[PDB]
Amino acid sequence: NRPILFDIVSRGSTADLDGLLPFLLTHKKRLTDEEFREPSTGKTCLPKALLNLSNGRNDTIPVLLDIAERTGNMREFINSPFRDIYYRGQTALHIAIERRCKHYVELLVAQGADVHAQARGRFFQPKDEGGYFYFGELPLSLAACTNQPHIVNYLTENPHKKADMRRQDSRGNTVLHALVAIADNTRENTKFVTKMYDLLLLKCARLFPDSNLEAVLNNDGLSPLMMAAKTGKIGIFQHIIRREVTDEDTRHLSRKFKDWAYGPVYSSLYDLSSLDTCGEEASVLEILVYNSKIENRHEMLAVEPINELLRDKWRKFGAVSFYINVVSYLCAMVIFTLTAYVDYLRLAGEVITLFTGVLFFFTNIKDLFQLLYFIYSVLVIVSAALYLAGIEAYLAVMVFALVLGWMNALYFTRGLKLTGTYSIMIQKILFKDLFRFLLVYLLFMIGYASALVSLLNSETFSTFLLDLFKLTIGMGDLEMLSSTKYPVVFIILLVTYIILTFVLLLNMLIALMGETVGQVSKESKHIWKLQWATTILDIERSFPVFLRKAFRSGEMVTVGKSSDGTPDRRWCFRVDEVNWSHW
Amino acid sequence: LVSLLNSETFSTFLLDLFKLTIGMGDLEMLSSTKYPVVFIILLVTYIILTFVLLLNMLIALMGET
Amino acid sequence: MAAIRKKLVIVGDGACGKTCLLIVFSKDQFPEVYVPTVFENYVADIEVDGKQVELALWDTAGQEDYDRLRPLSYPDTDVILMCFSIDSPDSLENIPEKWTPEVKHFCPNVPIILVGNKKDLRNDEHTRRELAKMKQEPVKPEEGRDMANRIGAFGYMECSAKTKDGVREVFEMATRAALQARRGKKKSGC
Ligand SMILES: Nc1nc2c(ncn2[C@@H]2O[C@H](COP(=O)(O)OP(=O)(O)O)[C@@H](O)[C@H]2O)c(=O)[nH]1
Ligand SMILES: [Mg+2]
Repeated sequence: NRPILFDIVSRGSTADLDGLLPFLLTHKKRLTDEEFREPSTGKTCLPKALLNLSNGRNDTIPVLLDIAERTGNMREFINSPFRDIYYRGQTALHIAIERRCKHYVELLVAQGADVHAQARGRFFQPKDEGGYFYFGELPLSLAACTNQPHIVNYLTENPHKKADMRRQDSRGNTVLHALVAIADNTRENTKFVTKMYDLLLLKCARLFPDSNLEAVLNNDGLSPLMMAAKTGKIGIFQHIIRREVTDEDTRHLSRKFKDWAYGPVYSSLYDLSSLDTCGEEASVLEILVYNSKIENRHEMLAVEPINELLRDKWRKFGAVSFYINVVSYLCAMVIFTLTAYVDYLRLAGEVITLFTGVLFFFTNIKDLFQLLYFIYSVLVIVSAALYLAGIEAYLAVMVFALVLGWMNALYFTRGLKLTGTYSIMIQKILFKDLFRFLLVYLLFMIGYASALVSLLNSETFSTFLLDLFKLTIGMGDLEMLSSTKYPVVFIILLVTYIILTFVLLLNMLIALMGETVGQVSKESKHIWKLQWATTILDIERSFPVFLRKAFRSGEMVTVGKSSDGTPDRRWCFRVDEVNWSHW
Repeated sequence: LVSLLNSETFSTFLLDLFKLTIGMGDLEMLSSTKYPVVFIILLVTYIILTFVLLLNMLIALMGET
Repeated sequence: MAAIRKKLVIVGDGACGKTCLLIVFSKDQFPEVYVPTVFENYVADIEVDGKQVELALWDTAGQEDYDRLRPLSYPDTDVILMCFSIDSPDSLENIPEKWTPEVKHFCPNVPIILVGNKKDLRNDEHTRRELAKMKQEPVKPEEGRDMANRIGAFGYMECSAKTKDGVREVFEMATRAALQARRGKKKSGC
């Protein structure tokens, strides 16, 4: 019976299988029948045999294959997938590869086993989706992921049925995508992954001269380099960016060339294909600092061709055009300041004030703490309706908005290098500590106001509250105290309340420097570059294609004669480095 | 604040506002205001903003500078 | 270039030729002696318009114990051939009644091709006499056309496993429908 066969397969004893074929032929049963398969997952005999091995050797496999060929169900026998959601789609070849049995992998390949079978069960998804191990759901990608080069070589060089390296799964990821996915920042992992990546790329180049594997994209539309940048896998991204290959036939696949040297000074070209602004395709630099959500983002800018690109951009826009954007808000602030205040000219400027607010809102909607700026734009609107009405409350709206504008000036300070750290520190304090401290203090103050009211024994509370604020200033006299049923208790409390409000706020400053600014102090320089980078990117985004094309960084270079014969002309950005060591 | 009150009228307000920062001076401006209800919150808010930004300077000075 | 894998599944009443229809498509040889209850784990190569597609053909039967396991063949389905028999009118009316709700329940937003098999038997004297015994007639093409529009069918064709008539075109349209990636989403949440 099925349990007996499963136990026999578990032991590995070929002798116990004797007589199986006569039984099956007499009963006209198949090894793929439901009875023999395990109902829970559809598991067949061969997976059970593969999962158990004695010193990596199981003698039942050839007998199982022989009887499966005898009955004539070998195709169904080897292609039978698991149907459980947990292990959906798994086949014998997946187990054979996972167990590092080269000879068994070769045997299964020789016996017509499907080589493009997918395993899309929930156990094979990424961590985010609840799965445990993700490798691309292909046997070739599985072999590549688990550091098994011989199996990859065999699968790609077998005579019976080769496995196209370009094959894509349901997600659209190719083998390179999976390699990027499983990589991490640990040194050994990055080393092995890089070696596997280079071997795979060269093999694909030899097999497919016309095509370029990295060009292939997934359903989401990511190239391996772009995904590596997004997900934060630093090592593989750095290796992909500085790929250099000596082989002449595959020279076009590498990125960083070396043009000339004059002794201790070298000048090496780099490749900005899919790495620069004003390009229709997504930019790696842009996605690295727009939707990265990577904890290693700060270290991704240290790469040679990445860091310098921003300085070259800095010359064009950074240091010369920040003035203009700053000045625009200064002029808008003046136009608004004229509000409170040549009747015709004054009215024209008054119209210009509403126009400037509307322009700020129009560019705000296009761009979408810009929610603060959104609040400013929101507040502008009500004034026009109430001004047409003649209502008297439009002034309050204008007050809120005006103070918001002068406060927005701080955002302009942030862009400049000198004030870049101070502005960000002020904002962080206003958001992390200051916000929570104010939130708590407001409720505490309201409750203590109620306590003071009780001691005095809505309007009676309003007078007390306003005069208590004056008391905090100290200008106001103690009118409340005189009209109190029990001042003796209140007097100590009133001093105590002031101490508690102040001392908790005094602690905030101590809390801010270490608890909140402790991490800011260390990473401020990295954050400032990020802040500078985001500001630089927005300037280029605003300019139209013609304006962007005016200042495409780097110089076009014909790296060398291509296979077609027309030299490959990447847009390259030269990098100059000198090094006395070596020759 | 001048707009809320609704050159010399600004000079009086400015000098008395400096006195207000000291606290010795009385709130003469507030009495002569078209819309004090909005101003009252703002006047406190303005003082907080001036001081808290200056309070941050001390934190900024020790570490950043 | 690089073959794309599309999953095709066939659902229909028994004895309407689903297994035979796939079998003729697979080896182009009518089995005159032995027909398995199900034809599984086969992938066929087809090219329609400049694209090479590997079509994985699943098969569903419900004679005995297969109905319990039928649902777990629906996931990750790319295209469906809902099949019935032209020489058996009883098959048609059950499609809207029972077959459709199960297909929609387990796998919605999937293309469906409604097909009627064995066009030869509608003109056969034996089948015509048998249906006339109950005051019935073979499923008319007009009824099939009306049904296809009624239940949102992608296309309606007719097959003949014995004569190998229209099989290539039917599966050709099946994969053509499969290659379309639906239309985004409807009434998606925010
Ligand atoms: N004469 C004739 N018989 C057919 C044809 N196609 C199918 N059949 C018969 O239909 C019977 C069962 O069809 P089958 O493949 O089992 O359909 P299934 O039960 O849905 O899988 C077979 O025994 C065939 O003889 C055909 O084109 N001509
Ligand atoms: Mg059948």
